[PDB]
Amino acid sequence: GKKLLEAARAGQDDEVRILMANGADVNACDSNGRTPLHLAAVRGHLEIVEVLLKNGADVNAWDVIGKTPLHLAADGGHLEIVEVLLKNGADVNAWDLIGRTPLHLAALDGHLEIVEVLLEHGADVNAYDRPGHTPLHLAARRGHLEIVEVLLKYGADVNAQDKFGKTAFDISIDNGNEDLAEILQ
Amino acid sequence: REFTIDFSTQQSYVSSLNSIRTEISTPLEHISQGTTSVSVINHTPPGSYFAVDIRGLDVYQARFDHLRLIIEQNNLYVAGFVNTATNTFYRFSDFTHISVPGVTTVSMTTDSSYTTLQRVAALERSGMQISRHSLVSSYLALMEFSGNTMTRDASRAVLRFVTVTAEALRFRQIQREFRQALSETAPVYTMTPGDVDLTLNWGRISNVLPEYRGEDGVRVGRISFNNISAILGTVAVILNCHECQITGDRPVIKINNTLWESNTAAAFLNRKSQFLYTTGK
Amino acid sequence: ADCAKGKIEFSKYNEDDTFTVKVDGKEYWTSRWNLQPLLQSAQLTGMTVTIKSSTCESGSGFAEVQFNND
Amino acid sequence: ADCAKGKIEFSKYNEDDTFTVKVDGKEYWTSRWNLQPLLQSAQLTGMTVTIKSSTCESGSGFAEVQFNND
Amino acid sequence: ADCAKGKIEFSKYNEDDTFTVKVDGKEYWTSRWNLQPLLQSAQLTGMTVTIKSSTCESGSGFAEVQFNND
Amino acid sequence: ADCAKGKIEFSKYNEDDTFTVKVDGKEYWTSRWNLQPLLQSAQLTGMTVTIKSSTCESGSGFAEVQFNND
Amino acid sequence: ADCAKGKIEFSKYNEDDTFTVKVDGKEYWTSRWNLQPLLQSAQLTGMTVTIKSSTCESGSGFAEVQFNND
Ligand code: NA
Ligand code: NA
Ligand code: NA
Ligand code: NA
Ligand code: NA
Repeated sequence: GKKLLEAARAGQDDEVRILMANGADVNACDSNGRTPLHLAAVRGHLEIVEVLLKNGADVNAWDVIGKTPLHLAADGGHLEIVEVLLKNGADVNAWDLIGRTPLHLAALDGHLEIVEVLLEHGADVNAYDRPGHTPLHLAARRGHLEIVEVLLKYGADVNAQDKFGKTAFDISIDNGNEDLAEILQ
Repeated sequence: REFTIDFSTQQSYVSSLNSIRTEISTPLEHISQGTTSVSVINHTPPGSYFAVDIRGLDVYQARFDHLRLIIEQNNLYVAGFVNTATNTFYRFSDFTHISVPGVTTVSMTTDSSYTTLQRVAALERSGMQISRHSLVSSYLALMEFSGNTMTRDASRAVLRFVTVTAEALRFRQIQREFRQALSETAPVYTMTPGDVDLTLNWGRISNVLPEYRGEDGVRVGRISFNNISAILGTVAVILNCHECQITGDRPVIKINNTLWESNTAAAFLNRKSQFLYTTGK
Repeated sequence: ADCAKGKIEFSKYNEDDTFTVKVDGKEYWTSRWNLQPLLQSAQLTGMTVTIKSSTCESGSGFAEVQFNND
Repeated sequence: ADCAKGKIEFSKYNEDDTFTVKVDGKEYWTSRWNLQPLLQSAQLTGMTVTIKSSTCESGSGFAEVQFNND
Repeated sequence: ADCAKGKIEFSKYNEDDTFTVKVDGKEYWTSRWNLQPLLQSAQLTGMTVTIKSSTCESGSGFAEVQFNND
Repeated sequence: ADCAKGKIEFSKYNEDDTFTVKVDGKEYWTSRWNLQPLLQSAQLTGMTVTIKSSTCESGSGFAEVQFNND
Repeated sequence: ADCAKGKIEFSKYNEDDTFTVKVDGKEYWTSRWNLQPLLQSAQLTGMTVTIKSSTCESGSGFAEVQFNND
């Protein structure tokens, strides 16, 4: 399994095709459950994702954490690979063990293009993490002003309170992101 | 071997130290300029010692000339002192392996450590003053000393003498600072916290400097050297690390062109996530 | 899979409290907080790190990494 | 934005448990406790850090910082 | 029992948040969070550790380890 | 106010959960655990710390301290 | 009482999560979580630590320790 997941991570499309043609399993997990689709998705290798998916690799397949290829794509900012996963039936609102949606992850890492594509595919804008953290809280935290402005524009709840009562405005002040605080006024 | 450390003038004093260094150590290839280097003590069997006759406390006079320090050569510790008038070697309890032929050996109950000496002396090295006058007083205390147990004044004398002999031999910094007290103005040398720290880090410094290959700096615990002149201006002689090792087996790690004692970096890189640390009470 | 193996080229604490490292030319991030000091220590001391993960595309998450002094 | 890039000139733990660093002549503070020892290790070792924030005015906050070696 | 005594040959942060070290040719994992940086620092300095566990085969877990000055 | 400036002479964790450092001949304590590793690291690396407080009385608590390499 | 003052001869993370150091030939354990990295840093750098406790027999616990620079 290791060779097909190494090839996938390296984006080596002809090595993926040769291993597949020698009967390597398309769904082959590492330790921690990472499948070749997970590795391809995190590296943004579009061509590898399309050849894996057209060999019958499981689009929703979950790590031990409950991270799916659409989560790994989102974490990595890989817009085109997010779009092809969604167009092959990957669940937009898949939540990991700790309730994190792909919209939470995108928000967390500042990736405005995939925040916009996820929202347009029906991502739950106000989705609550286990400690009641919304995407707006993760994006006010980490100081991603552009994300915070794309949220708010799409009807994100500014009033929403985490498990400690703390708003998005609170968590910007506690991160000393004064421009985020201004934008949240 | 016997050497003299002559306190008559700064010249005689530095000359004396340099002569000792040249005989008992060899310069590091990479930390040597002219004949001023960081040198590694040449290997000698444990128990090997050299005697240091203290001279010149009264400038250029053959007075106050009955004190000899016995220095274990491999580590430069002062194993004890000899009253040459009474032919008596007062040896610290941790140096029973040092035998001086021809003298009466008085094995003391007191060990040689600074922890002990400072306690018995009721004198901390940090801030300790040494002047020509206090070395004479120190000499007189040692010559008056008799007994198998150090007294406060004898301990104070040894603290002062170890500093200006063994520690100055190790550290050109101490040689430089202390030697001012030998000038005609007779100022007072005050041992600084930095001087104390050097003495406390000698083994660590010794383990690291041999690895130096011109890095932009050297960091050993609290000690920092930013260039070779800082190294040379500070350290003269190091242990032969071939108390060099505290734990582990990796002398150094080069980080951002600075040679770090690996233990030091390990000691601030062994923290877990701060949030978890503080909340996990 | 072994996503990347090499020295950490840079690391970065992110606003979402995850931590990114660039290894062998690829960036990966982890949300595991205890990996922050572990990775920064590896970076400072020049350890070779092997980022391991189900998927290995640049910008992907990881929570398994091996550390070698060499 | 990249607010400041350079070595940490001083760091400072504040009474409100935030932590300030001065980089390239500008001071920035962070309320992310995790960054405290990471910034101190970077300061100790002369890492070049890049303070990143949407607001770069000296005295403002940050929660994103890149750590580079020489 | 004292399963392995020697330097850490490699360490590894695992997906399940446990941490593995290879000592005397055998891998051992621990779920003690506090041991992660302590083992990594031991590793970086070549500190000898003694892994103590009920079973000593490679793959065994441990919750006790001695950091030696050997 | 700058209460003391200098290297840390000793540090001490007390049974009452306070952490004392002696700087420039004066002792101050803090119960911020965040400061323990920071202060001890400053101590073992010889950083110059500046203890700051509105309260500069000996034996008083502090929670503001600047760290400088020197 | 000052039970022991000396360098840490070994440290050990115990199965009950307490942490033991051997100082002056006697073993002392502490359940104070904050002390683990500090004690290991002292061990790594050869700091003289002073174990203070109400009982000094080997096997006693402690919650107070001084970290000196000798
Ligand atoms: Na000479
Ligand atoms: Na010589
Ligand atoms: Na070492
Ligand atoms: Na991944
Ligand atoms: Na800012």
